[PDB]
Amino acid sequence: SSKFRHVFGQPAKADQCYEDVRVSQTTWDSGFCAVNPKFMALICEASGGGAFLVLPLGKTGRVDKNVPLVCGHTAPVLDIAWCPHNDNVIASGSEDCTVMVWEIPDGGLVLPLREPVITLEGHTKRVGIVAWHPTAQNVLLSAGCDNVILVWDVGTGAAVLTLGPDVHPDTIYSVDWSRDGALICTSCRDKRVRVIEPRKGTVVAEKDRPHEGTRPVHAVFVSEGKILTTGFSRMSERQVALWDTKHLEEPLSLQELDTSSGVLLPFFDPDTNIVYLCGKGDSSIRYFEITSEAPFLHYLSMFSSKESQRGMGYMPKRGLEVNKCEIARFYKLHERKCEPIAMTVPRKSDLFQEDLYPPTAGPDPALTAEEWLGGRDAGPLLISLKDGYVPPKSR
Repeated sequence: SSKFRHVFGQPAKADQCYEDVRVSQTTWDSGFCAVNPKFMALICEASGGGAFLVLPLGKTGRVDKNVPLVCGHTAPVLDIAWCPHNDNVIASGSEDCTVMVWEIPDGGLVLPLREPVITLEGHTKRVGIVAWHPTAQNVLLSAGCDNVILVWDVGTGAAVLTLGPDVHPDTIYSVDWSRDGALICTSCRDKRVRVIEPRKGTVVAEKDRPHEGTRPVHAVFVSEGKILTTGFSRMSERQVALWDTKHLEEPLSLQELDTSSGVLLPFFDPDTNIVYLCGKGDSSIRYFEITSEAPFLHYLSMFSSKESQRGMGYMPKRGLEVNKCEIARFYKLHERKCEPIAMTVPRKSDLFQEDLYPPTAGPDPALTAEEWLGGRDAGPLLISLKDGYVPPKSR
């Protein structure tokens, strides 16, 4: 058995969830919840603009109806993402066509936050994808319904790269940065998954029609030289496929799951080679392991529940209870509640479990924006999760 075969989900008790939250009812295939070691954020239902909630992680229990929110946007927020290099900075993309970057005080909001640090204006339609660069300071990608990808230097406010509708002629379903941020992987409604070096726009690999169905495909980078997709058969059977980007003629493995209409969002953990799959409308979270042993993609198990998810966040490693063998933590949105679900490896030790917790991508950038734009690549600067290792301060 995999060392991860008996990984299991454990929902937090009511006193450790966040209750009575006005979760956004907008129909959109993003997570709607973004969390980091300091804060939980989720997108709110707002009828006169855009808003999302940010709370210190410790502020569990019922949320006051008059809680201060992050506002500024003039139409519904579609996507939120925390900066991997600063636990106080979050970006939001909105139906108002802007991306706004916010700084959150330690201790959380005292008053509504209405003015962002910077507003990034350039999309001409709603912005439903934001993604921070994993290794280069201040670099942020957005993709809008104008089918344009912009890359921004948030330190200057400038749009520094543009991939136009000649690159993605139809809706962009997903964009993922590679481990070192030297590439992006995009999945498009024109049924092509592209691996692109975004500084020059070079398409270095492309898979035409990874799935036969008419519903969306999402794609992520996984272990080196490999990508994973979720999609549908012609008859709407949901599927997960693992691909070798050097040999895209057929997948390394294609696995049929069930028959739903819900889009499965993949979450890949490089530290364990586990991929989790969760879709809006489902009550379950499936997980697989990726190995170099054929058939390469291996099913592990599934977390089951009685409640359908309306969104899902995912805690960075620095937020996990390493001493309790927690290897992931999901933040599940359902109805008016945000519910943490620990993913745990059943072990019993007082010692730091090195095999479960290799050094992990840390909060200090490996490159400046200008260094990266000038063509330098670098993997993330790694840190130890062991008690006693103090993470770098954010810039």
